Amino acid sequence: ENVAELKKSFNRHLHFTLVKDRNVATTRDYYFALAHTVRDHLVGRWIRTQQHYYDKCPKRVYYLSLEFYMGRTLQNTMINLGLQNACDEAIYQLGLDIEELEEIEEDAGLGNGGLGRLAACFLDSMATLGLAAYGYGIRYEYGIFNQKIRDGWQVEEADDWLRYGNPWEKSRPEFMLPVHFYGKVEHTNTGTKWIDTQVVLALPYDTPVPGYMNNTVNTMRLWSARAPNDDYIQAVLDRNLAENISRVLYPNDNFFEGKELRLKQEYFVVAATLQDIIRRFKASKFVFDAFPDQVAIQLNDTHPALAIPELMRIFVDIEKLPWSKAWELTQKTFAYTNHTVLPEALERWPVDLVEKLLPRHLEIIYEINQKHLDRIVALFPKDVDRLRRMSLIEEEGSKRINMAHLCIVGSHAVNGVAKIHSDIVKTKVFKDFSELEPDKFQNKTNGITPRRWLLLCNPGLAELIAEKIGEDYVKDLSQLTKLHSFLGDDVFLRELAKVKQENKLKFSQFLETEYKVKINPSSMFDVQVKRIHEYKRQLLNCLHVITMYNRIKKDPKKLFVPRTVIIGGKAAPGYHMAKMIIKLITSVADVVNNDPMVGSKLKVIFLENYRVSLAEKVIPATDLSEQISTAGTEASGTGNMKFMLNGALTIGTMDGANVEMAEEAGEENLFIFGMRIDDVAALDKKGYEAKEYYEALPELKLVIDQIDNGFFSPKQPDLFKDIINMLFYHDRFKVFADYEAYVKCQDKVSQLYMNPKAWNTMVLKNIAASGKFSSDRTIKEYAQNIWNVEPSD
Amino acid sequence: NVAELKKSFNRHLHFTLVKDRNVATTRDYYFALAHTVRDHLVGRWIRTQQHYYDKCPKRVYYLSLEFYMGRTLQNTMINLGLQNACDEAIYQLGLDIEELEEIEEDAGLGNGGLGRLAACFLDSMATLGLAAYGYGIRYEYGIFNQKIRDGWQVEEADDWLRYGNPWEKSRPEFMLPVHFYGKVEHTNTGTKWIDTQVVLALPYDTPVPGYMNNTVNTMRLWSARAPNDDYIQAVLDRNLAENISRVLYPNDNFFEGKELRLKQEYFVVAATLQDIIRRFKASKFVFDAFPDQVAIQLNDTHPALAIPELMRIFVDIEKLPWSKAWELTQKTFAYTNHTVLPEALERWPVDLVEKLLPRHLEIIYEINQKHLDRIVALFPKDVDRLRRMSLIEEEGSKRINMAHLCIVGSHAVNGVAKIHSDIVKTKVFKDFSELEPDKFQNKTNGITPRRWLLLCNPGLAELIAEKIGEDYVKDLSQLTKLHSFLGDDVFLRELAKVKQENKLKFSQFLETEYKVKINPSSMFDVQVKRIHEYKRQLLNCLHVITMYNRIKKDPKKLFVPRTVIIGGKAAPGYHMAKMIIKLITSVADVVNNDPMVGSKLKVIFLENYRVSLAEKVIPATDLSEQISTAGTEASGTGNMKFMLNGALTIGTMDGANVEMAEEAGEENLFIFGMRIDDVAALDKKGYEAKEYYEALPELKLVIDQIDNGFFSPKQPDLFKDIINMLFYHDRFKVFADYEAYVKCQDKVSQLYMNPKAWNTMVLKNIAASGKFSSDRTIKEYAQNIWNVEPS
Ligand SMILES: O=C(N[C@@H](Cc1ccccc1)C(=O)N1CC(C(=O)O)C1)c1cc2cc(Cl)ccc2[nH]1
Ligand SMILES: O=C(N[C@@H](Cc1ccccc1)C(=O)N1CC(C(=O)O)C1)c1cc2cc(Cl)ccc2[nH]1
Ligand SMILES: *Cc1c(COP(=O)(O)O)cnc(C)c1O
Ligand SMILES: *Cc1c(COP(=O)(O)O)cnc(C)c1O
Ligand SMILES: CC(=O)N[C@@H]1O[C@H](CO)[C@@H](O)[C@H](O)[C@H]1O
Ligand SMILES: CC(=O)N[C@@H]1O[C@H](CO)[C@@H](O)[C@H](O)[C@H]1O
Ligand SMILES: O=c1[nH]c(=O)c2[nH]c(=O)[nH]c2[nH]1
Ligand SMILES: O=c1[nH]c(=O)c2[nH]c(=O)[nH]c2[nH]1
Repeated sequence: ENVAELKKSFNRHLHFTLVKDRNVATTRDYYFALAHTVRDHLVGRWIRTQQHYYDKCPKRVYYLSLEFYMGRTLQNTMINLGLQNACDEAIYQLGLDIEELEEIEEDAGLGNGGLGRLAACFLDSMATLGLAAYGYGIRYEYGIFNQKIRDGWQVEEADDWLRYGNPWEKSRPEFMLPVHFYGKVEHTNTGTKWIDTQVVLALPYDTPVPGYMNNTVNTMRLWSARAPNDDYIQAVLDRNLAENISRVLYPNDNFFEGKELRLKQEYFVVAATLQDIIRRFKASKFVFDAFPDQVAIQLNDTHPALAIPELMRIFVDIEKLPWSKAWELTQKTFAYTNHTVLPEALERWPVDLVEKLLPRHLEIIYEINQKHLDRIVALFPKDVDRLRRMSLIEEEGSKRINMAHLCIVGSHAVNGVAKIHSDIVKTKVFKDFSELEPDKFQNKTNGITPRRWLLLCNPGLAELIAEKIGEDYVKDLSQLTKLHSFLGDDVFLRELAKVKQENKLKFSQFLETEYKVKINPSSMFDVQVKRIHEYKRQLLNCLHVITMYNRIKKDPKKLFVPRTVIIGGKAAPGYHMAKMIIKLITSVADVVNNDPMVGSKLKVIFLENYRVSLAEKVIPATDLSEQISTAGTEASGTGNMKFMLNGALTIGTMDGANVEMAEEAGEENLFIFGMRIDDVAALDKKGYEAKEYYEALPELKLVIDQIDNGFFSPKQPDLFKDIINMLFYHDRFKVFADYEAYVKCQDKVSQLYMNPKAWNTMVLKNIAASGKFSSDRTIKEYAQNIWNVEPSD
Repeated sequence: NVAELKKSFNRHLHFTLVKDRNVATTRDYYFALAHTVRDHLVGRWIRTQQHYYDKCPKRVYYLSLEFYMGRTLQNTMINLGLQNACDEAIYQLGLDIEELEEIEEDAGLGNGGLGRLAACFLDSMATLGLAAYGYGIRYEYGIFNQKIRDGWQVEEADDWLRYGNPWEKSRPEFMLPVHFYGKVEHTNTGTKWIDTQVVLALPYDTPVPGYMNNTVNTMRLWSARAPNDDYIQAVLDRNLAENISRVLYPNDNFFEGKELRLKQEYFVVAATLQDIIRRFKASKFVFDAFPDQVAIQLNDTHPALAIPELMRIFVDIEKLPWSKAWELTQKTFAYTNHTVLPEALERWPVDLVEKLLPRHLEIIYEINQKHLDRIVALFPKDVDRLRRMSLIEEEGSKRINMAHLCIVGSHAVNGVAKIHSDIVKTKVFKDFSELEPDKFQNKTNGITPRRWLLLCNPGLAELIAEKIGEDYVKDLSQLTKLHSFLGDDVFLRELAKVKQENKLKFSQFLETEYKVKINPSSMFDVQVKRIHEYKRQLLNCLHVITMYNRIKKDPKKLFVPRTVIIGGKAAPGYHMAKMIIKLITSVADVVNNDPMVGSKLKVIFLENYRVSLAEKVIPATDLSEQISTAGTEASGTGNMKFMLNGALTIGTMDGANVEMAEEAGEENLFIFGMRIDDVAALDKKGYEAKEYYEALPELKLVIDQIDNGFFSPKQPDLFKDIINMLFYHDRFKVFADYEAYVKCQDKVSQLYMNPKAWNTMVLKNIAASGKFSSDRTIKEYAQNIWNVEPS
């Protein structure tokens, strides 16, 4: 692992592994040679780590999720193994540029957004905390689509991420497992049998998860679907049908699409995972009574809800345990995390679909529900409507299964991902269940890993911090509070601002080479990157942008703090409003960026193909972080945390974790604005009439009229009709209701920005208070209050 | 040495497979050893390709839809001179070398002889140091794995890439786009093919090591990938473009005009020519010198589209004038004809080609117009000559005669054995050969002595080497030196011992798989090849039943016992072939369970015959059944394998059987039945199967038994379709050779009773098989068609 030896290993791989010499090698070949050179460093500790779990049998944690938004692996691995500086030197001596090799790697974009990225941060924190934890998901052949912008509109291109090979994954043939679908059920005198099923094989692929500087390397096991081997041509081609189960990730963020294929993916990952878990338990040097003391399975949202009735199926139908005992061990095994409260995102599978595909699971679900309601009928004999409300089944016409209800009764703990969120989940949405079981509902505020989101993406900052207070903060982020000691340290504030500046220059180079636009390197980088959603409101942001443009058009010489406004994110393919909003933004940017009067005063960029590796670039270069969801809509958020950690100030609503960010850093140190949760409720009751604000606010009217009259789309004056219509008559995210307070807030931001010392002092107060948001703290609370597992430091 | 090989093995097990000894699976050990051996290929492979770039010798491109490679581990260890050392390392590591080798999947990207010939050719060309490349398709599924259920063949997908193939190397930087459908636009800027669907071609290189010479050549196989410009359905529909290289069409000697198959043919052809042209432009070489640097061999008519594709490239893209382009095209291409069976002839319907490849149809018409215009000038009156020589067949359904396209587009056309080449030249393509005599040639097939001797039969190879040295491996003609042992009884017993060892080793195989108990004392009678009416395993079956009915009558007669093995795959849609298999499993059930017969005779249908199995059953064979109707087996190569391995041949004067007889002495082979002329006369006179049936009492019983349910009591008329074919539609004259065949078989048994005489004849066969080395075949191709030299 020294420089001379890394060059030798690199040359060795280029030769024997890539079959090339320095004359014919491609950049991809060099990336692969380096990837293998680094990968070899994981082996020893990966084998030892998994071997140690078997010998000492610590209770294991299984994080079951349909998503793992991993981003790239090369750099992350080098950093957690302490190999980056040496590799950087080696590659440089070989006459190459490691950063260029790094760009060849495809993101493992096996997720949509926060839910999937939370899982990824969790694996890093769990390996860093030394827990015997495993991530279980699906090895999608195609991840979240690559986004292109054509004529101002989003276009989707398949993310063929495995086309050239994934050196970071390991096929595990010996652990293949069969998964069953369809068929029929038989209640024989030897137990109930699920027969005449269609079989799809699940081949597992393991990816190492290195902890930060601790010799621990855990595993991420992703399952891939394969047709079993018992017109000939057509029969062989049809093998594709089974293989389509793990073909592509469903691209919806916070939205439920009840497609049968999605249901197939859900049972696929759940069946393979649990059978693999039980297999390992049975081989452990451990009857099943100890199962719950040896296994904890965390449900990442309701997507893997079928795991509950699958575990019961295994215990009852296979292991021959009596229902009562099976049920007991089941509840003690599962814990569920609720990640959302938007109606349209709720998973409610029609009973008929479940009956056809998973007949044995439907039966078990009905039983679960029966024992569920019988107990309620007991405690509350009269309340008939209570039974209707707590039922796992919704019989209102098209009968369907309420997966969240199934997760609640089958789990011993249910948690939200931010205080305000967990409160609403416990006291509103699931009141009937929490009153019945107080101690079941918990909170576990989200977090982000400071390796990827600090050390990796912003080395200049990580280094500056380390020089002031040491490196202990990497593994204990609450150590950042020591930074408070430097609030009056002028030289340190200058050093802090220089790091932001350099990040800004570096990213301005990315922008200019990727887009036409000329970037004012000194302007304020106002950023909003996240999935496109009406509730996240990049639309509100767009109104503010148009507002700023008009102010410039009117008073061209007024002292204006220059800005580069960046907005990026993917829209789900079938989400019409989301796609219209993107087109609006690109249209606005085209006018702004090409109007001679504004020039270098204001530049607008719709950041294309926002994904993990691109978040690592833009976040460190950000001055103002846009976290403006309508109060009550963002369960927690985590992008908000990344910006805080990287030196940006936040303009947002009192929503999700924005509330706890305010508590930690001091509310005066964030630009909070708009309606809070109570204001939204009150405005609801009264009835929200969008027209009022439009008529009542002149700057807003001009904006609205311009969008509506074709100012931003001359060739198609009515192009934005749907946006206008939704805004006046169907906006449940009250865009106009926060417009005023939002714009007033934005002006205060510009005011502060003119005061570099005041601005950087507040930045320091944010960075110094960001410690709570490390996923290491989130995982400690999960380990202690839910999984009952302990580290190894 | 051995210490370093063991060290690399442990290094690969650890870093490449992520395992230690107490957790490794047998498959990890195989992969670890494969990687250890593979590393030894790299230096020479890089050097060999670099050398071709540096000295720019003319390059040979063998374009085929099939490469029946089999397993690669052992073959690589042998050709690299590493087997003993690796055998030692694995032994010292406490592992079973044979167990690891059996883990490897056959790369079965071929149907039978056509695809195996390409593989043997790759090995010989690399061993002769020719700058040669193989170009084909990387099918996800090769020829299906065959199982027998209730006596019938059942097919399973050959998912050979499931666990990974260490022997292939993806070459991402050489991915190319291939076009389909679309339309032709005739502009003032020059005719363009527009609005096409695109499919990417990703090449994968597999190294081809020559035997002990530092040469490592390349076999480049193409895999179809969808390009990247309802969302979910759009992503799933990428499966459609990728279906082009999904599976090998399971037909041997049969034309199935499916569209997907036409797509595969254009795919390999389009990717291949573009890549070849790209390599020409990058070389240190206008195009005038293209044919002096490039030779492309068309393996049968399957890649015939390559002729109009090269023209399309030269003309539509490179803007060369038609005349110039056509001249270059003919000098580049050479066509190998592999069959004369009418059902095997590729004739694509014009409508299909126009829909999928409209610009190629226009080009084909043009080539045809210019072609017929020449014929009109040389024979003004001969109207029918134009009809017989046109690439187009206008009768009702217009279709393209791909064979004709290949002939007019090539400078050399060859068959694969004397008898066949003569038929192709003076009969099937008489109007063409008469116009250009020199164009048609012969190149008798061969098999590589590495895979088919040194590897599959180490015992025989060691015996031969002990007596005549090792020079024969690279110069098989040296086998004639074994004649010096014609009298030696010590050598003859040695020879018989080796055969015994193989029979014993293989017998152990047959019983762990089959219920039957083998008589080790018995003569191994083997017919392994694809199930075909023309190959006649049916005739063989008539003999087995004939033999059974003889034992039943005279249980006490002195009889040479036999283990009769017949094995082969039937094309899934080939009904007769499938009936024939059911007939054989049925007959075997009756014979194998009859108390009165017992160890006197046993029958086995060898399931899943394929390259790795062939390597086992061939060296254990005493009698090789090569009985196609005279004129139907263009050449055959299994005949040659058996000859090299110590088996005597019972066969017709067909394909290369004729030449085997010329080399070893007609009396040293058991030749029988009708010859090309006799079949010709019988056809003239008309064939009435009933006659031989009436005239031959042993035959009558055999048939009545089949037809009345003797071999299928549960379903008495099960073989009705077979009876109907033998009597009123048997164009391969099974009954007409029944009598001579049975008599011939009796003579085989006679000689078998005399061990010294039997092995004396084997020696004469092994000593005369030198001609059948693919190394001899390749040299002829090199000198007379491609105009290239070794190194
Ligand atoms: O596949 C080889 N190396 C591998 C190296 C590799 C492995 C994993 C990820 C990226 C690269 C290779 O090039 N790829 C695997 C990818 C795929 O599956 O498409 C691409 C290889 C080396 C080699 C050397 C010889 Cl001599 C013969 C065959 C060989 N294959
Ligand atoms: O895939 C790895 N090695 C390879 C080794 C290999 C390569 C080619 C054929 C067989 C085996 C592997 O196991 N396979 C490629 C096959 C496939 O395509 O499914 C199976 C590998 C090694 C490794 C080491 C670490 Cl630390 C992490 C991930 C890793 N993957
Ligand atoms: C962190 C992250 C998210 C979640 O961001 P929010 O602003 O909390 O919605 C989404 N996508 C990517 C690529 C991320 O890295
Ligand atoms: C050699 C070979 C053949 C060709 O056999 P013929 O008897 O010439 O048809 C067919 N299949 C396999 C697997 C072979 O090795
Ligand atoms: C269904 C879903 O994707 N929910 C998302 O989950 C992440 C992780 O908890 C939250 O931060 C975010 O606010 C929320 O929208
Ligand atoms: C079309 C086809 O598969 N033809 C086969 O080709 C091989 C290779 O030349 C011959 O040995 C054999 O007789 C013949 O049947
Ligand atoms: O197809 C959709 N995907 C979504 O993510 C979404 N969100 C929404 O409101 N509608 C839709 N539609
Ligand atoms: O599907 C078929 N494959 C063949 O190889 C063949 N041969 C034949 O005569 N008929 C058929 N059918």
